Amino acid sequence: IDLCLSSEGSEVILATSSDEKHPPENIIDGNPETFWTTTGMFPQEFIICFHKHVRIERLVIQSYFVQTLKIEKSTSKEPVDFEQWIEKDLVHTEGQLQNEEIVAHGSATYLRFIIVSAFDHFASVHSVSAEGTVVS
Ligand SMILES: [Ca+2]
Ligand SMILES: [Sm+3]
Repeated sequence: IDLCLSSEGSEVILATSSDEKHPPENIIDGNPETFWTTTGMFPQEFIICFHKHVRIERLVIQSYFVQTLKIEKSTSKEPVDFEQWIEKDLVHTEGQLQNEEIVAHGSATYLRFIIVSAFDHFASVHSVSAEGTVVS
């Protein structure tokens, strides 16, 4: 949500899975029940392109079965030269989605989300939100 919303101009690109029933765009549509899901082996990933420069102060991720999540960021014109930012190990809760809040600051033009491992044969991402401001 927020900065990551497609309604704000952002877009999900270069996803490693493209299931017609669960497209990448589902990660940034502001709907908790639609999601992108993995279809192959790991690591799996996707990149969020802001199509502008932003300064992030908080990230919120809603997912399922994600075991280890790595978040990288770039400030380049193209999705290149990413640098490791956050590497989090999420917990699995029976019958519940994962809701993780990450308070960290960083400038970026793109964010790369890597599902390093999952608690099952697949993992899903319901939403990715970033709180912050756009820089001109
Ligand atoms: Ca969604
Ligand atoms: Sm670890």
